[PDB]
Amino acid sequence: EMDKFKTLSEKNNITQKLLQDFNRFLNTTFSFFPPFVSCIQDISCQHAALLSLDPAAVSAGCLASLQQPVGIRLLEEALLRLLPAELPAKRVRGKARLPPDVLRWVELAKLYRSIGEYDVLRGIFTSEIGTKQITQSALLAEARSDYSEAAKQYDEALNKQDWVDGEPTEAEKDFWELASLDCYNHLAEWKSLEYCSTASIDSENPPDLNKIWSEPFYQETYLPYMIRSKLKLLLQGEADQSLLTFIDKAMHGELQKAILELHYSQELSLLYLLQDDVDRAKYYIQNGIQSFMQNYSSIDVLLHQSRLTKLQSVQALTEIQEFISFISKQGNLSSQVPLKRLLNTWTNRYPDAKMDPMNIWDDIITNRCFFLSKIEEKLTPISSLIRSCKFSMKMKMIDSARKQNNFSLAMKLLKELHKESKTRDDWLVSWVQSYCRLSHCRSRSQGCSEQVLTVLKTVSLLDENNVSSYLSKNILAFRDQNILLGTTYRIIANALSSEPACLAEIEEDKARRIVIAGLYQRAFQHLSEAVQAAEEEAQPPSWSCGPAAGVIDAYMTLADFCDQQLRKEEENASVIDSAELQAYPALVVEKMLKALKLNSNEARLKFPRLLQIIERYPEETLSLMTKEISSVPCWQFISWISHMVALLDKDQAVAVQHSVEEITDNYPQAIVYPFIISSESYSFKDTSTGHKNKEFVARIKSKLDQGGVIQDFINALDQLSNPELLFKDWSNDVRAELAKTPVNKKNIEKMYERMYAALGDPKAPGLGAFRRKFIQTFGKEFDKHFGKGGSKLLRMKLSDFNDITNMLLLKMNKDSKPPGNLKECSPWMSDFKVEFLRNELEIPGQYDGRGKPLPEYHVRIAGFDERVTVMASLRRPKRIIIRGHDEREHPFLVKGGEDLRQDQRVEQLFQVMNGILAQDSACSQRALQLRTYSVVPMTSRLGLIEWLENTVTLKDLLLNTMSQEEKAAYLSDPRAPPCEYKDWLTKMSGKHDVGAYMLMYKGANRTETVTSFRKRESKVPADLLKRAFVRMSTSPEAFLALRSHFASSHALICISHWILGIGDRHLNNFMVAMETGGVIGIDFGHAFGSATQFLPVPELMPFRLTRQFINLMLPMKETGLMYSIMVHALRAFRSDPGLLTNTMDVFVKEPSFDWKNFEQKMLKKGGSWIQEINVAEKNWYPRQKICYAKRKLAGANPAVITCDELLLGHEKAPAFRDYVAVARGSKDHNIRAQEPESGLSEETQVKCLMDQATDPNILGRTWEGWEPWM
Repeated sequence: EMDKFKTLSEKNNITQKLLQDFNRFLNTTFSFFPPFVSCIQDISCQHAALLSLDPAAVSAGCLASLQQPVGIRLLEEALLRLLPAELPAKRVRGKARLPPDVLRWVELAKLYRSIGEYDVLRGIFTSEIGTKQITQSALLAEARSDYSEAAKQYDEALNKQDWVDGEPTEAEKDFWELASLDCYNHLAEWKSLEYCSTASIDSENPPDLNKIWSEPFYQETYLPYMIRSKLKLLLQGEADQSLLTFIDKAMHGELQKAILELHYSQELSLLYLLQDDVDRAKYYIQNGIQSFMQNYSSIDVLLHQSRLTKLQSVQALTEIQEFISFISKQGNLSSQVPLKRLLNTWTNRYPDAKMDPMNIWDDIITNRCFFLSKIEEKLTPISSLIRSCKFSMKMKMIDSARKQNNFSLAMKLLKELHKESKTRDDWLVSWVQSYCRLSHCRSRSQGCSEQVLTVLKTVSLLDENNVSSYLSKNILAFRDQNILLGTTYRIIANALSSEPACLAEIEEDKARRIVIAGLYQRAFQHLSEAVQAAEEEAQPPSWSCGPAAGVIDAYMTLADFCDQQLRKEEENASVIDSAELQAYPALVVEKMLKALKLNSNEARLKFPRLLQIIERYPEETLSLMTKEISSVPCWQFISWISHMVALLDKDQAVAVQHSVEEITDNYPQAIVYPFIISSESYSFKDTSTGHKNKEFVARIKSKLDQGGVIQDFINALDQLSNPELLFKDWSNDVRAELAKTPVNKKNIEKMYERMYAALGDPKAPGLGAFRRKFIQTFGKEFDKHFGKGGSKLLRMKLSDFNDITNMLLLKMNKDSKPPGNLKECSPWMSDFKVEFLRNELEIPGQYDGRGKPLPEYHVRIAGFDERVTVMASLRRPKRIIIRGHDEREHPFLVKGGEDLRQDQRVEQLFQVMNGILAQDSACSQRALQLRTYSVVPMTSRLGLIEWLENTVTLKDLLLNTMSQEEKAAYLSDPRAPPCEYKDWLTKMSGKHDVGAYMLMYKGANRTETVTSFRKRESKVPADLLKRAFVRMSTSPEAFLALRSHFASSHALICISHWILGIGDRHLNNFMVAMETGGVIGIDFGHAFGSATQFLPVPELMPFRLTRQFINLMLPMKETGLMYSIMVHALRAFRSDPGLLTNTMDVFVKEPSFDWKNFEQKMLKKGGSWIQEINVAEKNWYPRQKICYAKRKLAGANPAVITCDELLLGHEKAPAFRDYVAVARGSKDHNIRAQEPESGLSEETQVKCLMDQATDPNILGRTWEGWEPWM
């Protein structure tokens, strides 16, 4: 309306009121969520401080819900004109940055706390120097000290050393800096809560040092502290400050307004646990009760914050209503029945154990103490009971830090144990925990020579000397093995081996008995035989303790120990290391009887590879392991099927003795599918490796083929989609064989088999049936052209047809264009039968199951609907309907010109990795998913491929908003600038669309250009990312609620693409699923250093972001905000080496596919991949230097280093020797050079690998089809 009003400036005046009035309106309405919606009205309004006059809790307090950032919303875009450059503008507002700070304080969580922990502490250029530091604590998840030591001096000096940087320190740095410091143990209790709580405020008449405001600038923020502080205090007993002082000043702040007061304290209900109120307990839990009535009623967009918050909440709560209510009726019976029972105690501690978040994981043992207390004091109205309940309370906490892997509060609790139990096993548990606590130090690199002896100081001297023998002498002798894992492992370096500091002397001393000179060679002996010594100390108790208690432990353990030391001997040559190294694996493999009751996929992936390279044990490997999936459920093999399917085919000389055994065992144990793959697999090479081998295995082939008859029925049943790749790919394989030597016979020979089987005889009736309706129509008359010159070619097998195929291809494609008519194919495809109910042969659901135990196909793929469409592609893959047997519905996609046993492996890792997402709680705390897929590889060039919906390229919405905003249909893509950067390309390198990324000089100018161009190109499409992101995004808070998991993608993504290189992604190839509402990568066309090492396609980038990306991702500094996320990827990664070790290990160890046949693949699509493939992999290891380069590549990265090795061996200077040096570039980028550490790089590795990509220098190089330029 103010639009029609020429009056505008005065409208501004109107706003002034509007705003202000609404800011009061904040300042006045409270405990009112419908105004939570109002704040959102307010951000929907159009102005800047339109909000800002709303500070954070001013939006609303401890609960605004996630309207929380929404003010922040306009903040960055428009309110912020200053910070939008991603760096502090001293003229920017503490009322701009800060309000985010304070607000996300109630987003306090891993990511948020990581977010703000430095976040606009970039927005303060003062904060940086100490702030970036102390971030690590919360990154280490330090609620205790390592910060308090790290940052405490910042405000604590009153910035003595700090202020001298420059006049800015200001207040929010100090505000946040302080409230920072205290809030840590404010969650973590202990005395720093009392100490720092004191550091906040006088505890000298708080009540109105509290009521001191109706607008806390802070003060409500300290509000919890001392009433928080009580808790460590409430541990022992009663009679302190907050007891009466707060009990009353809530009888006065009570007289202020009751609700939100309550909402801030059931600290109110908390203290009660001391004084045994039968009454204010009653009503004031009722207040906790109506309270979370508010909570869940106040919430939407269901989230850990929306929830886990409320979860810890209701947990502790009704834990109390327990506690109370049986203080209420504990008298009613008898007197006291729990005197005879108390196991209400069991009923209390068992029911809620310790989930991922550790706030709760304290809150519990708090409550517990408060109860076991009341127990023993109500024992009067016996103690072996409640004491036993103390052991109870403690142990779960103990081991459940052993999950949390967190140092400080642990030993807080370990000392707490030495106090608490003081038993014979008080220690032994203190021990076991301390032991793991090392491995929590072993987690990081810091503590190099240190923690190792530190607790290893305490090793066998006092441990089992405290036992009875004593089941779980298992778990301790184990703990040893843990140790020598550490003491061993600190040499991936010779870190210890080069460090004889003070102790390491003593280490070598004990070493022979359980300097660096003996540690040098003979530590590994000491480590080894005190480990395995502990293994025979532990072996019977592995069987004794509990199902999957210690067997998995000791056994997977020493297994790992070995295979690691194997990897050593893969690198280094020690004959005796091979002697016991190859003596031992005999033991650990067999455990799958005991073992193989969990995934332990280490075991399963190792075991084949063992013989695969080497077998010293003729039947042993065959005896017991042959008993494996023979014995253990049919399903138990499935995860490594791909292995066997080539392994049994091309690899195995031991097939008949072993693999043939189990597989032929597991068909009658209901394995059915292996046909398809084998169908595919045994398709290429029938195994000529050995006589007997091919004989009995080929026998297997024949045995299992029957009933795979109907598979084959799916085979021919899919000549789908369009032959046009049958033809063209025939031109490519055939015409490709024209570059060979003599012996052209087999070459085009099988190509003929499957040509005049597939195509050249379309009307051939046998073909005709399996010929499709597309072929029935247009796959004939031009196939008459093709059968003639193709009959000559059928007669010749000489290279001339390279030109004739030039004709042929042009012919064979150009007359194939109009078809793909979609339910022409489908009714032809409407065979699929279902008579004698498909003749009584049970069928997968199309590749049923991911490798979790017992047959995961109880379903039959059954019918199909003719509904299908292709994504326009080089594939044009048909997306077809799988209609269900058991009343399931399963449509999917197809890949017919290509067949992927490689991306098989690809997910075959993914499943592992997110397997580790499981291994870490905090991953769950980040809700770390996996995009997956599936494939039904029946034969050589093709297999069915899974499909999933609501899923379309980001590029889509990007564009529709692009064009239909930018003019109408144009996008912006016909801008001059794109073709103009192409012009600079042509000026500094060749003229053509293939190369001209060759020459590539002027690295400073490289930066110059790619900046200049890049930015004027790329800003508006960011508005589209956020924008169509909006037309997706229903509610304002839903927006970034979305980019939670969206970013979660781009992170986990970029991780994967370091795990191996990116291809099969333009920018589009990641595609939103609307329910998660975020793109996924399903697309994998490339890996490792080969692809990038292609002179056509050099790519240094460890991943691909773009300008618009980071823009969307925020006016942040998502640098951090996804950075440390990446870290968690790594802190994950550093958990167990052997995982991916085996993964990529046997992974690249196996294939003849992934190189020459993947040469064939890159062929099968990649254009400049044309000659690259063959003349590339020749005389070169995708294997063993890739073996090591990848194995190290795990460990640390001085800047994409082993790639630089690869492309280094590659050619030539102008692209490479130029940029790999120019990867190191100006003091602009010089960080990228100097920052790296060959010795150790991790959170680093992140740091660089992130904006390695940011480098316009790196950017304008890579390629256009990836459009960082756009």
